[PDB]
Amino acid sequence: IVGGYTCGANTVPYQVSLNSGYHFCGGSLINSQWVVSAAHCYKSGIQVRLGEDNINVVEGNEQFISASKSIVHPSYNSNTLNNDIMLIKLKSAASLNSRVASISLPTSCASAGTQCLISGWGNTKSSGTSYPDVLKCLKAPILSDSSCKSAYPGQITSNMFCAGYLEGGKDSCQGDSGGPVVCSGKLQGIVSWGSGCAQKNKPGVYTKVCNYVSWIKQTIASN
Ligand SMILES: O=C(C1CCN(c2ccncc2)CC1)N1CCN(S(=O)(=O)c2ccc3cc(Cl)ccc3c2)CC1
Ligand SMILES: [Ca+2]
Repeated sequence: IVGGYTCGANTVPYQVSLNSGYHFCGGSLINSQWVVSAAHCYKSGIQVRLGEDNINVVEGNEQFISASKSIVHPSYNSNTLNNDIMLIKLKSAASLNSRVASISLPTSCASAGTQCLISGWGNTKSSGTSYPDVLKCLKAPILSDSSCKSAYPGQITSNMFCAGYLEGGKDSCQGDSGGPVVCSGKLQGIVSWGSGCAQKNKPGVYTKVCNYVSWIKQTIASN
């Protein structure tokens, strides 16, 4: 997260760190056995790390659970990043408590102007490299589809939305991918992509989770 702030330990209890020997993507715990992340975060041998703050120190509230099954969206297109969503079933159920909790799926789509909380252990530099060991947070409003489509001509589909600042300075970044974009307690987006981090007029693009609730529910119910 660029231009964000330190969230604080376990203040984003649904945030998960997808680990394959190291943190590579974020995710959101949607229930005790399921994590939602970006399909572009797909990897084999994903160990889901819950209750994380400092990803390099065992602080005592972590739950490291290996994935049993990964389900990338049937229409995920790695070229356009359309349908950039993936479900990860945990081998064993996460013990949900105050530091590790699920985030609610949206009942409706969030709109432009909606303020959201984006979190991740991604790069904090817009021009440079610095990865935080502790979870970073960023408050960013969902931008209007017009601003989004104008920033990314012909690249924004109905399953995407821009969130952030057109002035740049604040944005998701590498390593934040798959992370949650929660607005008013509901997971409305998944850190999907951007042309860079915190670039002027190039807001981050997120997977519009509200378009996948049916798929998410149906998938979970049958796996
Ligand atoms: O521009 C890109 C891709 C982004 C996706 N992209 C297309 C191409 C055509 N249509 C849709 C998307 C192809 C190029 N990247 C540069 C930025 N990097 S990044 O700095 O690692 C990164 C990763 C995830 C991000 C997520 C957000 Cl929400 C904002 C910035 C982000 C920046 C990722 C690849
Ligand atoms: Ca830790």
